Amino acid sequence: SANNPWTGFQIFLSPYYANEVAAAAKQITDPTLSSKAASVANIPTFTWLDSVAKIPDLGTYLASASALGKSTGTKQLVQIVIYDLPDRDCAAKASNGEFSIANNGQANYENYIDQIVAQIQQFPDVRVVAVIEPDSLANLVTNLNVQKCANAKTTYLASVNYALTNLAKVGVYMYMDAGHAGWLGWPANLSPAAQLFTQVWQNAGKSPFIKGLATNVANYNALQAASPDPITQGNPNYDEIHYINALAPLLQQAGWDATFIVDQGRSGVQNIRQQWGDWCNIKGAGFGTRPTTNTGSQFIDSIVWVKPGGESDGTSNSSSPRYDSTCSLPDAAQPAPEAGTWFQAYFQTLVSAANPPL
Ligand SMILES: OC[C@@H]1[C@@H](O[C@@H]2O[C@H](CO)[C@@H](O)[C@H](O)[C@H]2O)[C@H](O)[C@@H](O)c2nccn21
Repeated sequence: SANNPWTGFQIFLSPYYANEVAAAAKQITDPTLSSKAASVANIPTFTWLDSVAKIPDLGTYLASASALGKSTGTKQLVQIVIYDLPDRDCAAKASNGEFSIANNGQANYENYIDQIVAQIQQFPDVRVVAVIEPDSLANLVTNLNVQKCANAKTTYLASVNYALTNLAKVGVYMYMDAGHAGWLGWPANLSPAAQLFTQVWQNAGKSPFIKGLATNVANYNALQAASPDPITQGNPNYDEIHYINALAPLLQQAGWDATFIVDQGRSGVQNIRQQWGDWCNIKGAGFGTRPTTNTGSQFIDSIVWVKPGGESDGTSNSSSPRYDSTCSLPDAAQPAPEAGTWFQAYFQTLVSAANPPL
């Protein structure tokens, strides 16, 4: 499209990830691996607003970015993830969150959005790009036989709509989560997905700040695979570029010339899964292609790092109420801590296995 949100801006580096990375690096014993690990803090990532507790820090990021831009002659861009739906993670347990549909969840979510909007409104000289609710709308394509997802459908749609409609009022550039090639990229899922995303876009008023979709968030697929990963058998869309090439024209035909961003933060190492659905702390992953607007596709505004490598996908402790057995598979690194918390050995492997090398 004409307007790529990243062009003309410097990305504000996540202080949250920088603090995790600095602490992680100083414990890595080899001087060279440690210096490579420390350098990860200079790679732009998305910072997740996975609870109301993260909102005050958003305010600090915006104010720090504003001052950094003034100090360096630049316009700054802050990258955030909106990730606090009620009944969050309807198809599994590892990422269940603080709000529930049964306890005023939609209303609580509105207030979460209102607090975020109130921060963003105070810093108009900082641009914000937001990924909207990973692992939400994609469940309403394929997972409606999951009763928790079926019962969450109206709330997910209403809450995502509230986020889109009200973040647009403060000029936030938005990419809605859209799963990955092995989820919505199956040919038969493309049209239902396009129909849903178009309905969501319509309900939110077709705002131009709603730029498009984010794919591969927290996943491990290639953008452009050298050869199909054997987990992809049966699906001609074996990587993210095939998925996006197939979905984007459907959105165009439906009236929305959407563009895309693609997570590659844990995509450096391919062919490390037994089943494509495997997702939890996949063993041996490496940091992938660095964020860039040189994407190789008309449809893709940026390669990005959305899931911050080193933060766990889920606990492997079967006593936890957030335990998903996907996290004890032979392709899951174990033992692993609760989703979102730091997993030091996994981070060190991501550094060691980075491709391209750090
Ligand atoms: O992608 C959204 C979440 C994600 O955890 C989420 O990661 C975020 C970034 O580290 C954290 O802020 C969250 O606390 C955590 O729940 C998992 O990494 C992924 O495997 C998954 N599967 C279902 C939900 N989720």
